[PDB]
Amino acid sequence: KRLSAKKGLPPGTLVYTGKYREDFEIEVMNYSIEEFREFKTTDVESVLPFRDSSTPTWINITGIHRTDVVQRVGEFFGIHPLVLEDILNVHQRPKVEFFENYVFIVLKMFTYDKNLHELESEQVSLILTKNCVLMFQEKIGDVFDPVRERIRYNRGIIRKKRADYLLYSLIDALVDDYFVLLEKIDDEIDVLEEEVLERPEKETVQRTHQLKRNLVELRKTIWPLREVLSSLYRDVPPLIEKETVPYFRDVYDHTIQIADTVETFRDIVSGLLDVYLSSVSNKTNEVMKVLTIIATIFMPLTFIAGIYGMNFEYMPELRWKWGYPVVLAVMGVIAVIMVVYFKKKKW
Amino acid sequence: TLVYTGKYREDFEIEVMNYSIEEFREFKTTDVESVLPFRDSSTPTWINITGIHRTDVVQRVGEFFGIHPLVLEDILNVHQRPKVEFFENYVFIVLKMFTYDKNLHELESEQVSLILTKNCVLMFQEKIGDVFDPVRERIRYNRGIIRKKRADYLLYSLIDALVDDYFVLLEKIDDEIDVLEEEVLERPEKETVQRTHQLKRNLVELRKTIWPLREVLSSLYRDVPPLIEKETVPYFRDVYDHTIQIADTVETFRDIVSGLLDVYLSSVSNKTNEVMKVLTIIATIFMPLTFIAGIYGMNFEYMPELRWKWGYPVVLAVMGVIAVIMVVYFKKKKWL
Amino acid sequence: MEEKRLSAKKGLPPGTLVYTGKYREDFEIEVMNYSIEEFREFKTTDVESVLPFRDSSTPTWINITGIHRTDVVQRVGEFFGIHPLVLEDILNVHQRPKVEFFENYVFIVLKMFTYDKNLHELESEQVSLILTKNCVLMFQEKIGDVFDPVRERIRYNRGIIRKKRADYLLYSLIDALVDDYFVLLEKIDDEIDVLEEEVLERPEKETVQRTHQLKRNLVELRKTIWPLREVLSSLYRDVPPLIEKETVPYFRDVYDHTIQIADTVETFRDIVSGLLDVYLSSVSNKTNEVMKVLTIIATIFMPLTFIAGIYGMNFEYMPELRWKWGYPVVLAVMGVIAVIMVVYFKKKKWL
Amino acid sequence: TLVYTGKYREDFEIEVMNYSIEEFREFKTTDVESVLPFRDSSTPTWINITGIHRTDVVQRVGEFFGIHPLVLEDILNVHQRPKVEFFENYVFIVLKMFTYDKNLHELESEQVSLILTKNCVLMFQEKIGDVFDPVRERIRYNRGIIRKKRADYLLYSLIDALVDDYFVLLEKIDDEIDVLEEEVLERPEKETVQRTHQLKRNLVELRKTIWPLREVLSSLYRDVPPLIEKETVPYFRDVYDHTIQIADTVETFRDIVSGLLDVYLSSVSNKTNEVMKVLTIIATIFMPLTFIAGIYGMNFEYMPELRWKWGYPVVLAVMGVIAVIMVVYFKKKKW
Amino acid sequence: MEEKRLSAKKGLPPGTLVYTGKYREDFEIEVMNYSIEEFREFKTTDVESVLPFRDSSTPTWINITGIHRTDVVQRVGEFFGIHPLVLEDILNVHQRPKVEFFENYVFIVLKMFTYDKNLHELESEQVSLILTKNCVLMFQEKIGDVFDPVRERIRYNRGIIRKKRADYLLYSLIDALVDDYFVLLEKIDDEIDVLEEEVLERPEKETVQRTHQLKRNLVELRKTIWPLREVLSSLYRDVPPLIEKETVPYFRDVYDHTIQIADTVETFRDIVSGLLDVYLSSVSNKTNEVMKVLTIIATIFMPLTFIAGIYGMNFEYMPELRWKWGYPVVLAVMGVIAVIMVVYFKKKKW
Amino acid sequence: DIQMTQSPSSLSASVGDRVTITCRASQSVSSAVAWYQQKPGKAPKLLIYSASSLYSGVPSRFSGSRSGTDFTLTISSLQPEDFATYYCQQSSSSLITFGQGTKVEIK
Amino acid sequence: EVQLVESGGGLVQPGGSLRLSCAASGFNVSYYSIHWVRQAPGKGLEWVASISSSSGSTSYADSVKGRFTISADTSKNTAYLQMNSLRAEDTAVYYCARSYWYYIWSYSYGNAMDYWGQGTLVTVSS
Ligand SMILES: [Mg+2]
Ligand SMILES: [Mg+2]
Ligand SMILES: [Mg+2]
Repeated sequence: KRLSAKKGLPPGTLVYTGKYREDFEIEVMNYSIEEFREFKTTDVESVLPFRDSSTPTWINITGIHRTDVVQRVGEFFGIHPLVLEDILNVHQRPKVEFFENYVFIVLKMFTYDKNLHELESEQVSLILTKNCVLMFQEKIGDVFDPVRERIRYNRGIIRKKRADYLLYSLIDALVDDYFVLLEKIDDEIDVLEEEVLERPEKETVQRTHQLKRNLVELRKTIWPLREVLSSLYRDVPPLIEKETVPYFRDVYDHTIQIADTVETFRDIVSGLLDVYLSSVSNKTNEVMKVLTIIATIFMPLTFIAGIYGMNFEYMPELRWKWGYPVVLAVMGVIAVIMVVYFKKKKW
Repeated sequence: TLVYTGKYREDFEIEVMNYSIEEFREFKTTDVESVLPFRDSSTPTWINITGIHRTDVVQRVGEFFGIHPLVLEDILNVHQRPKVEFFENYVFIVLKMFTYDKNLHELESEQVSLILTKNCVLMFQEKIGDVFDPVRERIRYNRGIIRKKRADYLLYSLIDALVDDYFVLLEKIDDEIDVLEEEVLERPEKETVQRTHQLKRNLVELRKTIWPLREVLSSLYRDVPPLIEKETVPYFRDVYDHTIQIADTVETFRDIVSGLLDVYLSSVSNKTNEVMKVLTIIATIFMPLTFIAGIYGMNFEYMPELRWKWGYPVVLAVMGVIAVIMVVYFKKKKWL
Repeated sequence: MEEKRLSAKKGLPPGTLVYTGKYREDFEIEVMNYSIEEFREFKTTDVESVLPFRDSSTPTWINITGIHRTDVVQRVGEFFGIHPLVLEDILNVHQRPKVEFFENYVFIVLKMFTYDKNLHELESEQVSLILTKNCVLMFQEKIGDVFDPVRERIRYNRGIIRKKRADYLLYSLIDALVDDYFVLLEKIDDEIDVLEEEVLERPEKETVQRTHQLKRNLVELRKTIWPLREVLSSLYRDVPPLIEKETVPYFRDVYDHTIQIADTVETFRDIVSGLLDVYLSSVSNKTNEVMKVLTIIATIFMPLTFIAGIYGMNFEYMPELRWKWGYPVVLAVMGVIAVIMVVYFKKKKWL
Repeated sequence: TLVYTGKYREDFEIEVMNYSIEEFREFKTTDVESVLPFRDSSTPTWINITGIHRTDVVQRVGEFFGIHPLVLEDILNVHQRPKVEFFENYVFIVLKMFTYDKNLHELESEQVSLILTKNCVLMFQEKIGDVFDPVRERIRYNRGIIRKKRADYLLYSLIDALVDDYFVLLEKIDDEIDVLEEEVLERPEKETVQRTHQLKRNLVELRKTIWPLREVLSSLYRDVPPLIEKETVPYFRDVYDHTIQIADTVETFRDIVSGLLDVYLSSVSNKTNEVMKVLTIIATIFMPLTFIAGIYGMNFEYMPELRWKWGYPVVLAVMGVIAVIMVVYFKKKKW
Repeated sequence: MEEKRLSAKKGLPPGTLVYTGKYREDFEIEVMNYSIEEFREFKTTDVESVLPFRDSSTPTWINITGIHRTDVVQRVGEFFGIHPLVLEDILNVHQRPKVEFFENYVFIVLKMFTYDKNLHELESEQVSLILTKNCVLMFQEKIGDVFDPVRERIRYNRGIIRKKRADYLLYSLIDALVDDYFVLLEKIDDEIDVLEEEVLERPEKETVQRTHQLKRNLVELRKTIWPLREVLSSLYRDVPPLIEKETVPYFRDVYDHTIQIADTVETFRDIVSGLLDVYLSSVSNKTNEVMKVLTIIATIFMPLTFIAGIYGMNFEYMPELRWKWGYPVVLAVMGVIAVIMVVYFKKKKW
Repeated sequence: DIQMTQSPSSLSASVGDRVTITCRASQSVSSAVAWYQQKPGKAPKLLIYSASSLYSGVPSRFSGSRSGTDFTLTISSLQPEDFATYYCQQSSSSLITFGQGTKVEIK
Repeated sequence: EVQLVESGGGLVQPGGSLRLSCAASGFNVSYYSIHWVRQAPGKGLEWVASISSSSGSTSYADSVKGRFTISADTSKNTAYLQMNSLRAEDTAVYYCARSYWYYIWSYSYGNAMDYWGQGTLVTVSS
């Protein structure tokens, strides 16, 4: 429901405002130029000895539902109360916080289901301290596997560089996930365009509104991402080293590009509803044209039948000279002279 | 100093608050002869002037402290935009407070302005009833860092309370947006336009209130006042961050509400189409049929409809089949 | 771009300067001479008692009201050595705000916007300024302006206007003119609220006409504001020799004010654009109600009329002699069909 | 080859107007060879060809004078816009005439091509009728300095005649706009919407034509070619100012007509509502009444209302009852 | 591929120029080392001839048309002393126009638009101008310029371009781009005119997407025009030492031209915005035509058939029955009703 | 040139009733029509210019309008000072012409 | 204050000549156009000639063109009408008027006559 920690104690609270508590696993990747080590353990204290190594390490804390373990981890690093409380709460806009000892970076994930057209987000945290990085995840499952594969089989220069290149690899993986998300959404926009052009229904308005809110949430999540990387580059925090800034320039440019792409998607979504309204109005015009043609053909014919069908004993047309075929012919002439009026003015 | 709008007139009260780790003080008065607690500077000073209905108290406290009578009309005038001033002997800031009524969609704007002298937070209200009581509760429970600071923390605390009130009020607006969204999507009605436009104009007024507040806090934070002790600048920046978050949320709310109205218009213009469908189907099916029924009512004398296995069921069957063929011709077009 | 020549128009003698406008009722010359200690002012009709203020030491404010007196304008421009093209631009009101920098004077074209509550008419009036070494020359059309506060400031030594030179007088005039736009843009606000209330209550054609007058007025306001902001920007970031360096921040403040002028006019524009769609929704709702009435009537009374015709045909063989002659039975069938149609309509919440 | 695009082929002739300080001497002939040798005359020569559809003569004339075949393509290219092209031995200008009709508001256009050469100017026209009769009067009767100046002054005089005709056309358009203003605002009429559409279309055509003429005149005086001479620059500059004065009025008229259309099209939805109200009122008060007639018009025996208390007046009074209740139902809720 | 999909630019090591454009087929260099009495032209496809003009005293105009070759731009940048973080700015097509001053040269980025009439779409070409020392380095992605008049004035003396230095050459190129923007605006005006006629007279289904494409093109055009004014202002208002101070009025005139362009774009945007709203009214009017037709016919005939039915229903002892003159009277009454309905409807209001 | 045909040639009316004098042009006179009032033995006085603009000092009772080519002068409440001769004058071209006049007398 | 005074009107033999002097006070004739309007006894007004003193532009009616002559004197602030080849049908009261230009459209200009002189009567008979 959000905005529950604001009322109460300003200095700090320790509560996890998430909906996932199923899993709790720990992943640690201690790596260097010539060493290779990985393990999976449920022990909280098992990761403490590995943090003291001068070689960079990547500690993953998936399913952050236990407040005690996060409090212990933050206490070992002397995590500031502001950062410690910002880790736990999920509904926090992406913002980078740099401190004397460490830098706090928080972003969001995204996954899309084709069937339900629903967008959901999961929050992840980036904390770079000493020579190690902390990973906090909302549940099991992530799209950060390219970094794991590059660590495992020694691809690229990530082996040689420090944990700063690891942080950049994580950011690059997140931006790749975002690009895949927008590529998927493009297909839905195209099929919606085809449908609205060639088959309007009552569902299309709800579809357009749901897609509009999906794009609004995506924009509200992507703009702070752009601000985060903008602050990460220009402010040049002490912890980030050299031979790294061009990478952050590239990722910043990519964020600007994805912002432009989502703006274009917004414009297309805006135009779809106008196209739909035009189609509906044209259909209404057609339906009234059909109704009017039928009515103008058939009302005078009914009048003609009624006039000579009255209860009058003094009708000459009653046995004038085979009057029924004559009046049939007159009605046919009336019908044809009215119908030839149409198809001249395109009705 | 006497001129002011002050749309609300009622009883006037004054509350003071002086606190420290060693000693605890709190007094209430209806008049401001108690000038001794002011200017002591030994411990932080908080006084809540609960009302501005009578201008004499404001004039006297201006006489005792820094006055600059050019801004006395401003602090008295409720109809003044949220701004900031950097006059000597204090700091002048203008803010606003909002209260939301779900039953009656009107947002009251009670102007609130704070002036802070040397180790004295002159805190001026407009009406009885505050959202500032988190700070008083914190002081009474004797928790937080309120005591140790040199009177530059209370301004941040009060602005944080105001921003938290803004958060809760935009949460309530979010709930209202959701309920009108479901109203427009599944159960539209006539006066929904009224609700949507009332929400839109409320959002416009909140934008006009909060937008200047963001650069007021920008000037306060980026251009630090000389009286700030610089120990908790990060909190004076978290306030600015919260303000920019509020501005973004207001913008997105305005967007959503702008979309809802056009969704409703599409709803009504498809209802028009359904009405037109029904009317055309009925008229086109039954008008040739009634024409045939009225032409076969031709009395005359010589009618060739006699016998031929009786013309009554022949004409009834041909009417039925022509109606059926018209219906199926409309079946391929999916009209009905 | 050009050599600043006369326009050589058709159907008009070559040396002719023509007042392009509608106001030919008022002519006055108000001179306002002031210094740090002294101060004087006088209304005048003849121009010759005003020319000796070209060469002076105190800052002088010469206010010529009524430019249909092209003779007065030409005489003033000739005495002050003003280019004839500048006088032609002074006499031409059909133009946007401008700023021209010359070797001896600056020429600023501005516009005043008096707005009337009844008839919702946006009225415009060109006001032209020439800043000479010690004199600011002002040309207007009618009586009435926005420069009374400045007049009071000279008359009572209020502010700081009397300590400074003609540059500050020009700044004060432009500042008052720009600040009146805030009065205009807060006047339009309550009218927008009234339109909103009316479109919530009473949809008519007069509301359409009012809303479209609002739209046209706001477009004209935008077309006037943007060149005004460009004029102020040029006055700011160009530093002409006639304007001293200590006057530049004031022009900066005027530019700042123009910013939110334009911002709030944009907000008013799109909110009234929203009022338009509210109107269309309401009128379409009313048409939906009436069309529901018509289609209910037709849906009930086309088939019953058809059945009446069928049982009212005249064939030699009839089903009359069965089912207790079926006339009440037929009527009951019609009633059942009508009731079924009515309940089906009520089933779909069809009003 | 040379192909003519227009739709005027009914007539053809050639008119020549030579003049000098001493005397003038004019021809109205039909043979291309007769008019051919005026190129080398020291006195100014004005050549007018009323028919350019005859591609043979317009092909023949350009070969002698020495004009590049692209201008030959353009002269018979009726569907064009005003343009000016400078060449070493000549300059090529294309202009448009305009014929308007008050009774039938259609803006007809004829294309004129001007070739200024040394001491000779060639005119190419589609149909009969032009705007240069005043120039003919000045040439014939020494009415100005047109006799004392060279061919550049003739080019001035002809372009000035064209812009004068444009001023007259503006006067007629102004009359039409004045009438239509009241005919649209005061009353709605079926003819008025089409009239406003036609006025907008004609103003669009005028706007598409006038600005190229402005650019042509600016090219004529601003960047001087050797043909024009320095003494003639002020004259072409005056014409350029006249073109400015025409263009401003065209823009103003376009804005006025656009406002008229905007008002008319803004006044549509409530009109739809009113027509629907009329139709619903008519149908509601008559379809049930027709049903009441038909139900007692059935061929059913043993019907109760044989003569029950004057059944026919009873039925008619019933008709009146439903009619009254239906009409008062609408008035209570105001349809 | 394309713009909606962003699979490119993802995996590439830095330190090497990367081409972000779409054209990789035309490479050409044309040099004009023009002076007060002579001008030298050398159409080349090799970098070697370009270099020796770095220290030339006379104005030089290097035009590298086709920047898909990394080594060419790399060599040119390091020979002319361009900072490494600027070469990719030349190689970045997606980013907006800008100017970045420097101690010994000025970096200017612009865009040039060509409008297709067969398919109403706006295309943009990246152009990068570097005014370093006494030469103007211009980079393009494809052949086809708006600077042909500048070339003609260099070859054929139609102005004072020869007798001035390289900053006047830069001004000439900027003015050429602005003039082409005016031409683009004229073509866009023609397109808006034909679209307005389409909307006003005959509404079809395919007009609405044309209107939105026009609006989107105008939005992109305005977004590109906005930084151009700022670039021109940065050029003349605070002239760096690389500008001779005798070219300030020229850039000031170009600035005025940009003001006019922005005004024209805003008016076009307003008209395009109104197009769809007036399209809806046009369709409603077309609907009202047949509305009125049906209304007239129904009002004529429903009362008439009502009267026909009431005088034609069958039960005994009709007071009107057994009257010989009833039929002509009935027909006269019906005709009177028809004609009064006709005069009330069609003659005076519909 | 241009002929201004001003009708009626004369008129008799009372005090208070609306007096309308019409003037028609040979060809298009684009709103360049002015109305004058002359009394016997006195120089003419200006009333209307641009066919709808009231000259300074003229009472509001006088009114003018154009509908294309024809022009009308209207006196809403005729008063004893209004009995005079009225002229329509065009200045569309440099050769400016008058109407023939219209004499307004007592009914 | 602004006034126009005419002089020179009198009795002249047919085929004669006389000059009319229009004395203008209260304004400068350079800034305004000056017109000559006549009125035959019992007949309506008729416009004769116009002078734009600063620019020298002169226009005449066909009934007097090539037979009359209008002129201006900036120094004396007066305008003249010269009447040659006089016919008996030129007898009338000759008024001097002052006119200003006003704006209708860009292409269209009109002028109206504000002030008049009391006029001079010219008789051409015997
Ligand atoms: Mg809409
Ligand atoms: Mg019947
Ligand atoms: Mg019957």
